[PDB]
Amino acid sequence: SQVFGVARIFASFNDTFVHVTDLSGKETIARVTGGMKVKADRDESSPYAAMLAAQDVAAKCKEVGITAVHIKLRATGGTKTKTPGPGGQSALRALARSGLRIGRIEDVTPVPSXSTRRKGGRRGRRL
RNA sequence: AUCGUAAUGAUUAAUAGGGACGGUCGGGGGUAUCAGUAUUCAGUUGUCAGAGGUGAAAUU
Ligand SMILES: CC[C@H]1CN2CCc3cc(OC)c(OC)cc3[C@@H]2C[C@@H]1C[C@H]1NCCc2cc(O)c(OC)cc21
Ligand SMILES: [Mg+2]
Ligand SMILES: [Mg+2]
Repeated sequence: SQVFGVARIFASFNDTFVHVTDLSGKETIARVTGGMKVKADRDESSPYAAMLAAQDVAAKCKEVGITAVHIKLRATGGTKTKTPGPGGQSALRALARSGLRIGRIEDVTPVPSXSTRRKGGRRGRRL
């Protein structure tokens, strides 16, 4: 029936990666970031840039033959934030609204089982 | 020295303490040992123009 890729959406708070691979992830099909859609750094992670990135990703997927994708959303994780960035929701809605078919959705944010020391110092970053 | 007298001679066990013992109970300690993902670094792979960071930037 359908041909599945894997839409690996990495939504940090400074950028948004929309990366579609095969099932294994060893073959990259399309990787469009929110920074390729705007010329200002402050909105590289904007929902608008993520939507444009997703539309370009869907267009590239269609001409290669990918008709459906599984979703692996992730935040920065590690010692940094575990909540996904603002662009991951827009890239997901744009992908679903672009004619690509959606399979399983999962959050794959890296979470330590403890961890290393987090930047900022003992008193945190004072603002 | 022996013998005879005598009701012959030792206070409780403290909701003080100490000790023993019996099933436990603890992220109490020491010495080994076994996980976990994460971080970074490295090796292979895949694409292609940005990535990072910020209030905005810039160093990179
Ligand atoms: C860390 C040293 C200063 C440097 N200056 C330059 C001018 C400027 C202009 C802004 O607006 C154009 C702006 O955005 C807020 C931030 C700044 C920064 C703020 C900072 C003061 C800090 N101490 C208290 C106030 C405050 C508030 C914040 O939100 C905030 O976040 C980074 C930080 C702070
Ligand atoms: Mg303050
Ligand atoms: Mg007693």
